[PDB]
Amino acid sequence: SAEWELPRLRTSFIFQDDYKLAEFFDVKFYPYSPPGAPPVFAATSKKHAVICRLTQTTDKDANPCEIIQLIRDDGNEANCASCWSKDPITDQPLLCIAGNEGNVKVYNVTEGKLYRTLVGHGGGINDLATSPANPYIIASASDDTTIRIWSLAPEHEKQPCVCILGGEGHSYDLLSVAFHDNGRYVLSAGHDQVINLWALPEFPNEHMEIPIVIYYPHFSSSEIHNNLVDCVAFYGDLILSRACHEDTIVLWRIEGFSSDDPIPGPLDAPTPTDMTKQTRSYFTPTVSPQSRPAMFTRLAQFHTPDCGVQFFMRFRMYHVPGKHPILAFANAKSKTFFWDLARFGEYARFMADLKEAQQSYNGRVVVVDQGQISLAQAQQVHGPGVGVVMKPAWLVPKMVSASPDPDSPFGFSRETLQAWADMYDLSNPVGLIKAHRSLAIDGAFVGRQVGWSPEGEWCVVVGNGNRALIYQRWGKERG
Amino acid sequence: EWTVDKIASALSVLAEEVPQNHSRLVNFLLEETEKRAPQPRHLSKTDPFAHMKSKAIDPTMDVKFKQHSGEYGKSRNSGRRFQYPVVCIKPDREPVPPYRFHHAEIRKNILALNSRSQKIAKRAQAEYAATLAPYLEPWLRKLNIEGCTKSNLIRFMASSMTPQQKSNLLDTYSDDMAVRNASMFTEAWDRVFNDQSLRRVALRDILMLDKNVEPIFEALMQKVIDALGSYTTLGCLICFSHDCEHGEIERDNQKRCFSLEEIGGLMPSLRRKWAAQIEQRPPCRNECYRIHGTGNQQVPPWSENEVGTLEWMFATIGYSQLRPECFVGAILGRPCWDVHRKLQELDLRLPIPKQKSLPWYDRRKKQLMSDWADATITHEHAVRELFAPCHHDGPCTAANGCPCASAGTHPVLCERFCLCTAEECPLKFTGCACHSSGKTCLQQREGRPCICVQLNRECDPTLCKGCGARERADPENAYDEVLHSTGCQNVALQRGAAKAVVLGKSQLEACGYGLFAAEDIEEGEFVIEYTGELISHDEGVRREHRKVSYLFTLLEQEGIWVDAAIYGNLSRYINHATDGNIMPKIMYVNHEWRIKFTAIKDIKAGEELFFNYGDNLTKKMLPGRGVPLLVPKTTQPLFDPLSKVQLLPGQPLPQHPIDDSWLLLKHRDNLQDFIDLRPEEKEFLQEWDAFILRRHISSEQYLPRYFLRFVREKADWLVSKRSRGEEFSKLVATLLARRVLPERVVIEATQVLNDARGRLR
Ligand SMILES: Nc1ncnc2c1ncn2[C@@H]1O[C@H](CSCC[C@H](N)C(=O)O)[C@@H](O)[C@H]1O
Ligand SMILES: [Zn+2]
Ligand SMILES: [Zn+2]
Ligand SMILES: [Zn+2]
Ligand SMILES: [Zn+2]
Ligand SMILES: [Zn+2]
Ligand SMILES: [Zn+2]
Ligand SMILES: [Zn+2]
Ligand SMILES: [Zn+2]
Repeated sequence: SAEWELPRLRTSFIFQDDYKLAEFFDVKFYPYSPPGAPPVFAATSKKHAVICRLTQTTDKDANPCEIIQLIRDDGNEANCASCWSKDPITDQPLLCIAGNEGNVKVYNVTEGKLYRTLVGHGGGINDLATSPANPYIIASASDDTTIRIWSLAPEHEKQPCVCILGGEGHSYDLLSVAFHDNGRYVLSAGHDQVINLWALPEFPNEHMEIPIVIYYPHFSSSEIHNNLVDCVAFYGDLILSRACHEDTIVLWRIEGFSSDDPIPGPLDAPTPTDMTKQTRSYFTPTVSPQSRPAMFTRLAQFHTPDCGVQFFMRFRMYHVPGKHPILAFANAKSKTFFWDLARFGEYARFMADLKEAQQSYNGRVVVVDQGQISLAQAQQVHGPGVGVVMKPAWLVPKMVSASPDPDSPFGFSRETLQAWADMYDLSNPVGLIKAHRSLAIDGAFVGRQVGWSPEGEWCVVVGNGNRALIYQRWGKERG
Repeated sequence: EWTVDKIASALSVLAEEVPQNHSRLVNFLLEETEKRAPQPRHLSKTDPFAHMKSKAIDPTMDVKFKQHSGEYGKSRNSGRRFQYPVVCIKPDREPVPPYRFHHAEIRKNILALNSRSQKIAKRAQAEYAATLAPYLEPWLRKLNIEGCTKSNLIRFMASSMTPQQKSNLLDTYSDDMAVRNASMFTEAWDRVFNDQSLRRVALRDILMLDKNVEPIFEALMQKVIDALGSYTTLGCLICFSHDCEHGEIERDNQKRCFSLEEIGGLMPSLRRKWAAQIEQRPPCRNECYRIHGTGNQQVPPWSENEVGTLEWMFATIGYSQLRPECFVGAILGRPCWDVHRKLQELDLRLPIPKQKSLPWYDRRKKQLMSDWADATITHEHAVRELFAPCHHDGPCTAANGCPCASAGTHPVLCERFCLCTAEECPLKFTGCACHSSGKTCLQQREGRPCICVQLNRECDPTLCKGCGARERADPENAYDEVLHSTGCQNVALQRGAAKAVVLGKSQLEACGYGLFAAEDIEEGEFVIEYTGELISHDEGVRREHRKVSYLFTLLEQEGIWVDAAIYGNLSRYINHATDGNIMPKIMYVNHEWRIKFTAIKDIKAGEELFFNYGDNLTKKMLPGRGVPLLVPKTTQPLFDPLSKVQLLPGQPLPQHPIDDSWLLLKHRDNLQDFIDLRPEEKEFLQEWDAFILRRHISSEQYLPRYFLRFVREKADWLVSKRSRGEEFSKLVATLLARRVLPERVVIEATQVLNDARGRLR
């Protein structure tokens, strides 16, 4: 019934200073637990991997978090990246950890031992991502400029590098790598201010003497943002990306891109033939008045104020069947933001109904909340002269007209309407969506990563000072 | 009926569609995404962490926890500190030596092009123009103002861009605008959409990006010249491709190809073939004119392009002993007698000064004499500036303004692309005198020296007869050990055919990678070539800005460099030493300058390769270098170049064939981005280049074989479309004008297309 419930701060912990500047750079929940299993997450500081388990409780004073493991990378590197994998034989959880000396350390977290090391990159690794299509496929983005696709499958044991996204894609350090749900598309971004979309080939079930080298992305642009891009992710076929010095998370789309269409081959990719052009695409549609059609479209801008000149700050969407899509992000001035994407359309249906009733009833419109009484019942109260529009209960007051005066029985104030449009209006691609919930933190906190539990009842934000903030919704606390 | 105020008022009402539509689009795209959320996959049967209990304690580390509750904040207690045992795990592997970019292998040097408040404003405006552009025509129909059509608005705009561009626009658009309400609309569009304060657009910015605006920015021989225009302008004299790694890149990324238009276009070369033909003093299987005369029945009416084909084939076949009737016949699909009759109707008609020999060079005896190294710079590549080869009627003298003789401090020998002949010109390079039952063109035992070795050039497969460079410079015989035991010995780069080498960590303190011998190499053997991107001195400077450098000076005076940063070969890893075991040399290789490494000592498998980087490094103004196989046993770790897997001695040596499709594709797209070429042109040029670039031709000796492979392979594709055979005959005409194609090859191409068409019929 509480599908509209957004998270609240429940627990918070400071982990011992382990780099003497100590920060948790990553947080990732284990995604292969059976339905109903208590969620387990891993927070990666510069030197440690802190594996926690979160348990719902009836006591507000009880601790839901229990550190079930604390590993220490005993190498001479500092880490920033993580992802979860599985042992292809025993189905045991593996935690991949990457750092500044360019290797991926895969840990057997239950047995407390190293599974293997993945060597090959020629610079520090800034990000790791696992394929939603294959738990054994891992992508690593590095300072060396390349993305490496690794396979933990037994077939590739001898030579684990299945693919290299190299060539003319990137010119500076990569800060982000993201996979499509089909596991065939990859997004990469970094310091060169380019976002690339790469199409992965099919990987043979046998030994590969050398990886498949990909040289050209299928979509490439440096025009979505005007600074280094440090977080890139897919939301369906839509892209969400974040850049330094912009105070926004951009929702945008590649024109002509669909994952329903057959995956293009490597030789289908556009090549830089004209050095002037800062956007090139294989997907670009045929029909447009433009000789050079718009290859992407800016859709919306989530307003993430006060981020300053900080970079390596990442967001995360909770995207699961039968639950609302929640975007969470924490800035550089102790604030955690949340957007319930399911609110947009409800607001959109509401505003359309309200404009229609305003036109049809010459402004005589009465608004009644969806929390009882009924549309047919309300019409029966105000008569034929007045139109009735149903409002979502969460849309609380303070080309749609505002009431002529405060004491008017029809409509809302300009203040009420401007407050709603700030948070839910999607008509302006260069507008600013106000967070639906902004939760303050004490005292100084720069957020590095956000993570969601499989059931979405837990949201963990990690950052500077080795701090972890745990937010919860749908609690069992008996106050 | 209309006024600026009323259109501006109307546009403001229509413009409300834009935020309405954007909101419907965004919401639609979001609803579709929610409904299509991924279902979680690869879920386990059991909770893998079930048996793991809390590691808390009242090598360990501390964690303090705080509990919160309420609408705002809020710490419940003060917190709770806890000790936790730490599991120390140490990695079982060292990272591989560091690098930047993916290092991709290239068979030969490739051509590279040259590489804020306004940026933000322009982008904000471009994005805005992009969103409004699709609304203009729907709005124009809704408004239905007399003479307010997009074409009339473009017409109005062109009646402030360059004067020429306004005329190109007016050419195809006219002045048929009256009632020029197109003024009142422009004024109203700029009041509404071009308000200064951002994001904004003037009607001209939308119009300028419209698909019908943006892209619009003797007698027999004049026809034939224009007809063969694309082939003479882009077709390469060296490798025969239309988008290749030969040519100059100007300061702007415009390219001067090394084509027939470098050698004064078609006519000089054509005239010379015709003259040669005069001095020189099997019917087709498609109703030959040699058996059927001129017909007597009635034929379909010939087209412009059909008569054109007969025209350029007639001209380029010239005063032959091979006839155009057969070839044109097989190109068009018309009988042979048909074109013979057309040719009869058209009534088509076709249009040695004794020089004193040089005291420093004899081209008859094929040898240099009496202090030739002070009389020329032919061998001195470092001081040689590149100019176009000869294309003048007179003798090759300074007095006649011959570049070969006068352009440099000293004259240079006239190379193959100079239009002068071996008889009329004393400066002409003629080849090798060299002939032996054993090894010749060294490096020479038997007889007089090798003029090629002397002039720092590899032998010419065509000029160096009884060498036998012809069969030894053939890449098809690269691994014929038996053949290469015999004469020449001076075709290493053309063979390539490099010694087995292996990548590893260098023995030099903190050097990163090194190249190690994976085979015993004898003194004076060819090791490897230095490949990379060909760049200018300036482009190299831009790359040096934004510890490790891969530049190599190729032609110093000319200002050309080889950069192996991304593209090159394993030779990029060879480290410096004052006294190395190998040496670079700059070689003239069929009008290409290439760097080869030669062993100066006997090197054993496992031994590291070193060379002296030169003037521009203390581990024992552009900075850059200058002048049954198994994995060996070594103290240094070795690695696969691609995978970076550590190698183990005794394992079969990794030897990966180069896949250059990524590079072929860039040449395909470079032609696809040409406005000057018709699609019929690009369809063929791309088809030919995809094919010919794969063969890495450097000499005209091997072209007739690959031309014939192309006819045999593409025959059905060529005969299946009128424009393809038309384009192919353009190529064949250009190649015949150059004297690159033997008559017999064209005669054979006739029979390939004739049985192709017959079979398809
Ligand atoms: N004799 C020498 N002394 C010092 N550095 C050397 C050297 N020979 C080679 N180098 C190093 O090698 C670079 C040339 S690139 C050669 C490959 C390189 N070792 C790599 O790991 O990729 C130089 O810029 C320098 O850093
Ligand atoms: Zn060429
Ligand atoms: Zn004939
Ligand atoms: Zn001359
Ligand atoms: Zn000359
Ligand atoms: Zn000459
Ligand atoms: Zn010789
Ligand atoms: Zn020779
Ligand atoms: Zn020879």
